[PDB]
This record gives sequence, C-alpha cells and structure tokens, in this order.
Amino acid sequence: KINVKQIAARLLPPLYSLVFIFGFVGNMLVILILINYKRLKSMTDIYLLNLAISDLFFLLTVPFWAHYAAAQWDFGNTMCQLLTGLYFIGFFSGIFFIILLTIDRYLAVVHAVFALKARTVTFGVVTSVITWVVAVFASLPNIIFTRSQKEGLHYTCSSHFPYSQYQFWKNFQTLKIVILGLVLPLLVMVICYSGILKTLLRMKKYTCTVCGYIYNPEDGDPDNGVNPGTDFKDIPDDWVCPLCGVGKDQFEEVEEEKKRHRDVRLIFTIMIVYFLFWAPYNIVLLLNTFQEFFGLNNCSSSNRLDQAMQVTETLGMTHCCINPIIYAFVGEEFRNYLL
Ligand SMILES: Cc1nnc(C(C)C)n1[C@@H]1C[C@H]2CC[C@@H](C1)N2CC[C@H](NC(=O)C1CCCC1)c1cccs1
Ligand SMILES: [Zn+2]
Repeated sequence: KINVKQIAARLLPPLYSLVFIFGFVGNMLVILILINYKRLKSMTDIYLLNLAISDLFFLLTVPFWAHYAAAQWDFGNTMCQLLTGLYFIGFFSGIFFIILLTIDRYLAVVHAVFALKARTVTFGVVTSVITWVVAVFASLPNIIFTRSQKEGLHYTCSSHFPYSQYQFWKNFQTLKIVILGLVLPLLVMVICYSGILKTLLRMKKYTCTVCGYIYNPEDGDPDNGVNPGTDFKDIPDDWVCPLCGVGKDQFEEVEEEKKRHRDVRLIFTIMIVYFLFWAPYNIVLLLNTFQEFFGLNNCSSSNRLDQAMQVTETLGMTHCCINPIIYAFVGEEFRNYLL
C-alpha cells in the first residue's frame, strides 16, 4: 500500500478544524432559533431540532479525527469506541430524521385532513426517541469491533474484524450502511415525492392571462361539465375560460398559496443535498468491498478505490455543516427571521 499518512497529517487537521467551527456555529444557531424564536410549535420543528443534534454529535468527533491525522490516537480505548459510536449514531439518526421530515410532509400534503389529527408535538417527540434507540442499536455492532491498540510504536483507532470471518464482516457492514444510508432514503424519496407531487399538481390553481379568471380544482367549472376536484391539466382542450371564452393555452400557473405546500421546497432540498454529499461514499464503498469481484482487484484499482473511499467519506463528513446554509437560503421562516 501507498503511504498517504504523511500527506493526510498536513491536509486533514486544517480542513477538519474549519468544518468543526463553521458546522458547530451553524447547527448551534439553528438550535437556539428553534427553541427560543420558533418555540417548537410543530412536528416539523421537533424533527429539525433532532436533525440539528445528529449533526452536532457527528461534529464533536471531528476534532478527534483531526488530532489522530496530525499525531496518533491519544484518547484511549473508551474514547475510540465512543467517538466511533457517536459518528455512526450521528450518521444513522441524521438520515432517519431526513426520512421522518419527508414522511411528515407526505402526511401534511397527501393526507391533509388526517395530518390535523396525527401531526402533534408529542407524537413527533415520541417518534424521535424511538429513532434515537434504533440508531444506537444500528451503530452497536460497529462499536463492538472498534478498539485502540499500539501497533509497534504508534497508537491507532480502528475496527478489526476476526481474520476467519473478515470478508463476511466487510460484506455485512457495507450492506448495513448502503441499505440504511442510500437505498432506504431513496425509496422514501421516490414513494413520498410521487404522492406529494401528484397532490401539489392536482390542487394547482390556474389563472387566465386575458380576463384574470382563476380556475380552482376544488371548485371545478360544473356549469361547463368540469366536476369539482379536477386537475386543470385533466380538463379536455375544447374547454374555454368561463369569463372571456379563451382556450387553455392562455392559462398561467398560480404561485403556491398554502404554507404546507410551500414547506415542501425546504425538506426536498435537505434530502437532495444529503445525496450529493453521501451518495459518492456509498457507491465507492459498494465498489470497494464487493465490486472487486465484479470489477477490478489490480494493485492500481485497489489503491485508486481506497484513496477514492478516503475522499468520498471526507466529503460526507462535510455535510454536517451544510443544513444551516439550506435553512438560511431556502427556509422561508429563517429568511424572514434574519430579515
Ligand atoms: C479516522 C478518520 N479520520 N477521518 C475520518 C472521517 C471523518 C473522514 N475517519 C474515520 C471516521 C469513521 C471511523 C473510521 C471511518 C474513517 N469512519 C467510519 C467509516 C464507516 N464506514 C465503514 O465502516 C465501512 C468500512 C468498510 C465496511 C464499512 C462509516 C460509518 C458511517 C458512515 S461511514
Ligand atoms: Zn378569461
């Protein structure tokens, strides 16, 4: 193997220090705004706080990985298992809360009348604790294999799998991270945003550019054969404006009025940004462990893919300081609050 450790000792400590500062300040501001300004009045507000905590737990580990890159593992065994633990917990709960935010929006938008009954602060609180328990238990096998050890003269913090079962463990721990961190959020994204997009469209108002008439799907146009609850897009093209009598071509889409519909932009941005930072590691991890059989094992491609894993995971670690920026730009409340 090629020694990149001499290079990593120079590069990673300043990089990890910026990410820690920027990310700690950013996530802390989100937390004080949600508890003090916003005061946690919705189910959404509970999951946002918990997501902000998941980013923080993960962030606290970053100064330790920085020092370990710089020098060696000077924190000991418990610390090695704790920080590896917090890293995995912070990772799993983070994506679990991105999934819970998506499901919350699917309920508010798709099952609106039910959501009034189901979406409460206390149900959001109850589901958060369950999520944390699931995350800790998802991280637990990984914490077991992790330990501090003196290899000759230097102290290391790594996970070591039993030699007689090494391929099995690499195989299994890869599929836990890929199923939970890529596959599971992707099915949640496709299934949920299918329903959300279909509800958003079937409920879109359209205004006539000529007379100003507003077509509302809820009302329809029953005097002209258009039954209430009809997507304007589903109306036959032989239909004309009830006021000025012009065709569908002259109709323009009305900008979203419903706040619950407007909040979709934020929660979808969070998920898409998660995939930009973490889908690269997930694919390289799957390519490394498994695809060696289904691709290449060369001393070149083995060293290339292992370096690719080092890069793609540093990129993912960066994601912990990204959500505050999203809230500052896309987040409507946060925008007016700062204004
Ligand atoms: C050490 C060290 N220096 N920097 C880092 C990253 C922040 C870039 N690291 C560690 C942090 C943790 C602890 C080891 C590894 C690199 N990292 C955990 C990576 C772990 N992926 C796996 O365990 C794979 C290896 C092959 C089978 C599973 C992840 C856990 C959650 C996301 S990634
Ligand atoms: Zn008209």
